[PDB]
Amino acid sequence: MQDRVKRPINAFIVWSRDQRRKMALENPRMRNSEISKQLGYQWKMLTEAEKWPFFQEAQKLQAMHREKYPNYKYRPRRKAKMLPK
DNA sequence: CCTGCACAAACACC
DNA sequence: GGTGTTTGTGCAGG
Repeated sequence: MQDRVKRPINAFIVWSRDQRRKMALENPRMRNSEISKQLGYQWKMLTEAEKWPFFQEAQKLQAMHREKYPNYKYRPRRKAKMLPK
């Protein structure tokens, strides 16, 4: 059995996992797809100083993830792309 | 140096 | 279970 490692989540999911639950408790009738749209709208309204703390914590998650797999590399699946010249 | 694609998680509805 | 939705981060190509 092989255990695959998942990439660290950025400052938006960290913020959205906590903010998503609150929006579901206060808006139990709102669907996640509509909440996602409202969260993106509210997140773009946050100031750099307000987002800084969320940037610092996500970076800690990235370092803690790095401490678990310091030699990890992000390797995305690119689409068969061959451009003629 | 600049631009574009891939990939992460959570919940309601059928 | 699969679908539909969001932003941030990293790597590849020209």
